[PDB]
Amino acid sequence: GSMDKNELVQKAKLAEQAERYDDMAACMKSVTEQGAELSNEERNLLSVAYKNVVGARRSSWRVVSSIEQKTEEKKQQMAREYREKIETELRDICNDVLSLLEKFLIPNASQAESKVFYLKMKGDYYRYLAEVAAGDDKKGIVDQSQQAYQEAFEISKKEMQPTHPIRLGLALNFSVFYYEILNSPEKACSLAKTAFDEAIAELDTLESYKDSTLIMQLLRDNLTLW
Amino acid sequence: GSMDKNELVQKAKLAEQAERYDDMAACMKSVTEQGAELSNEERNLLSVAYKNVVGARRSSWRVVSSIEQKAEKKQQMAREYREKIETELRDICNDVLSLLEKFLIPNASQAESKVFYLKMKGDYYRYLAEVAAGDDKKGIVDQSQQAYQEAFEISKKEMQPTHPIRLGLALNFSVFYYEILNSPEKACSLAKTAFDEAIAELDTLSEESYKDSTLIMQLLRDNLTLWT
Amino acid sequence: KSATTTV
Amino acid sequence: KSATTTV
Repeated sequence: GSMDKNELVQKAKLAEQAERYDDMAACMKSVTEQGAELSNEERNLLSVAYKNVVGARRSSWRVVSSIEQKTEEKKQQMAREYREKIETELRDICNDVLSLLEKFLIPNASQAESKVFYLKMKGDYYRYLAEVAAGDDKKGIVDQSQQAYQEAFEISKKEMQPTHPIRLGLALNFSVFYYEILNSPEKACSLAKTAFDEAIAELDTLESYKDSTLIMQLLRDNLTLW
Repeated sequence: GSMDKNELVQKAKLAEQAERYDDMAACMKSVTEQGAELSNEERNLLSVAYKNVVGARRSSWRVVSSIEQKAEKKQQMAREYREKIETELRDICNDVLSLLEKFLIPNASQAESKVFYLKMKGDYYRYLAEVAAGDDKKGIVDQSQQAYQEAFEISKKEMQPTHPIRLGLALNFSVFYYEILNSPEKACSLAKTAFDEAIAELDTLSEESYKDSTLIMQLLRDNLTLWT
Repeated sequence: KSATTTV
Repeated sequence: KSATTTV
């Protein structure tokens, strides 16, 4: 009762317009912690703000982690420490989202498409946490992703037409998880095609229209260059 | 002797690649404060890092300052946010402006440096004038005019009208007069002048200045067009 | 790298 | 708004 859950959703949309996602993500973190279930709008604002915020760090991470090896001491330590600064900055974002998901979002979502949407995210952020992840704890975070993705794939693979964008995306990100993360170029295309061919069958159905095709394109673009 | 002035220039370029300008500007602020004169590379890294940093805030400022005008509780939400950004913006300007008046400007041999840094001074005081409100306003609007003029006259006596830096100076200056100093007259006055004067030796612009020179004149002209 | 969801 | 220097 200590605050206004609505003004926050507004501040979150006013921050988006001003293109200040760090601000936008913060306003949405506050909204999620209110307890109420996220409406489709609020749910996007959240997914949007955080993917935009972690996005910048993952991108900067690769950039700096690359020039680190190429210039692979004083000239490399300069780049090494900077990638570790970003890495933890990135690890923080993931942990806020991941907590927001397992503690509020996921356990509190009726719509199966929400349970697969939030769960897709869980699979996603654990994966970003796996990318920059190094050492032993690695294999462990790589597993948290696989399971979260699988727990979602099976839900959609029993709740959504193969033409539905969310399920397509789930298949898309999942397949990428197998290729890049779990070094399994086999299983990689396995679900890629499957979810793609299955999507083509009812392709003559699809509003969903655009996004559905956009993804299948990526789904296919992946298959091609894989 | 505390620190390494070179590793900083590197961190500044590694920050640019990673597209983290706030970081990049910080590394260049530290370099300028070393005292040495900024080399053409370092000078750009600085101009680049800060224009990128203040850039985001000026943009965010307009966006929020707009939806502010267009309930009270619904407007106060937007009002306070524009004041948060505004001060965030005012901070960037003051660091650069200080970095300019205290280190950069007083310490620059090349007249093209004295007009480059001075253009910046005119620039940042102007961004500080944009978001500026109240009485102190007229005062910052003046600091800009003077800094720009002090540079215009230097280039207007040291650089061919085809040189990019001087073209840009004319460009930003003209814009200062139009938007800031509400004088649509003087606005085109220097716009054309610097443009027509640049066209005269246009057939020079050895294959070097060439591009940037034309790019600006285009803007110089694009301005003139949409001003009539 | 490989592609993934966006907007 | 009016244009100005950039890169």
